Amino acid sequence: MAGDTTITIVGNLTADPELRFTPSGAAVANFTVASTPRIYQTGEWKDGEALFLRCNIWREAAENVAESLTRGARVIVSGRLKQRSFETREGEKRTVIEVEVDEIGPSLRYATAKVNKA
Amino acid sequence: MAGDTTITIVGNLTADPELRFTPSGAAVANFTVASTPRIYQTGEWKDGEALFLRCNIWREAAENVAESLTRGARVIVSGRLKQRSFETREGEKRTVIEVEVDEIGPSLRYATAKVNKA
Amino acid sequence: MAGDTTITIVGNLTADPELRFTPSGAAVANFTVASTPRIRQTGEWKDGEALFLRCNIWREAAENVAESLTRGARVIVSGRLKQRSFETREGEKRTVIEVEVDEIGPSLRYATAKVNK
Amino acid sequence: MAGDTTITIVGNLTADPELRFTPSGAAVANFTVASTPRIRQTGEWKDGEALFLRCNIWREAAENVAESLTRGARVIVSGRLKQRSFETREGEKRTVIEVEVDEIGPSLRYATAKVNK
Repeated sequence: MAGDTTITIVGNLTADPELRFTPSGAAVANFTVASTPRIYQTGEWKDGEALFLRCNIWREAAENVAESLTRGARVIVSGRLKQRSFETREGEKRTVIEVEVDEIGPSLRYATAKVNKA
Repeated sequence: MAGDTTITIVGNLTADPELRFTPSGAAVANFTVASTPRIYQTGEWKDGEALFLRCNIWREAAENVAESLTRGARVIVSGRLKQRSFETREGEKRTVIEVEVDEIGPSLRYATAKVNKA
Repeated sequence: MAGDTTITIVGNLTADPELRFTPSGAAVANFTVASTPRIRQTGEWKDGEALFLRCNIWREAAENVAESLTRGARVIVSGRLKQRSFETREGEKRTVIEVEVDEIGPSLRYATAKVNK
Repeated sequence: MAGDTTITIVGNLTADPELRFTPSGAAVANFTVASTPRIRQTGEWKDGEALFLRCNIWREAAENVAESLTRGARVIVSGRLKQRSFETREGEKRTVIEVEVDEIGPSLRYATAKVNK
């Protein structure tokens, strides 16, 4: 089976993708996708509950992300959910759900892109 | 558009679905779905990083859940992700991602069910 | 990073599942799910165009399915999409898109069910 | 709770997008995405059966798409599935499953792109 739990999110980047490198020399980009849904007999529609999702994406992919996308860029993200743990100074278990990004791209819904393949 | 961020999860219930009722008299069931993925040239496959996901489901749906599913039942869940906030005694912002369940069912992958419609 | 195109579908079975057996022993169920969305000032939300999808499930699940489910039953399905290239009486090719079902269950949205392992 | 059956698809465009215009003013792009999975002791993982899906996108996105993308380009797509009932030269009906695209972008898995709003 390999029931990796998959998700697709659409939204905007809270800020420029943070790019870092591990002990092992490997690349990583961190960024948070903020999704805003919408809901309808209210006259017009309305906005909705904003959802911030932290995103991790590794290696060559990550450099591409870093040098293509800015604060506020609207993107579309396919990936897997991961549960990270860590502790407070006082030893409290904290957990966050994060996204392991498999594919990501800018969204031509409201814009145009120039594709540089390889 | 109405970009509500959707997800499908498969896994087991950590324990019997907790059923409660609001001020307003409304029903709610709480339960946590634990997903276990798998990953392959290791000889055989292997298990993987377990993912606990807390789940909320409201109203008539909720009673149905409550009186159909037990600790450990393997289920399949379609729904939307929500970001809840709350604070520690000391005023720390804590956030959890939870699931608003739209459809759920037992999984005939390993079992049989008796359907009682209405 | 593999890439079978996954899908989740919710709807009603059109008919009692069709459970066959290969000479080579193994079990096979087939069926079809009608996803009827309830997605213009007239009320709140009224049916609109159903979608029908041939599903293929195999092995022990298939038995379990056939045994449990029933024309009309409401189900949730997680599968992958597959093209299978058909061949008509007249000829041509006539390719069609179908669903390798990974998991399936009856929806407790409008129903109870008792379970059996 | 609506219920258009949503899908996400990743693959390569088979051809330069086809951008038309309705007499009634409006824009329409059409194209087709080849989802090629890379999902038996021989290595690690080798191509295997592609899946091809006719996509329909509309309005301003369509312009934006046509303008930005290119035969061969790798894309991510979020859409809903629709049956549209066809009609062949010989007759019959010949129904086919397609994709109302909601969002689409080029994948930065193997590429850079500069963006323009």
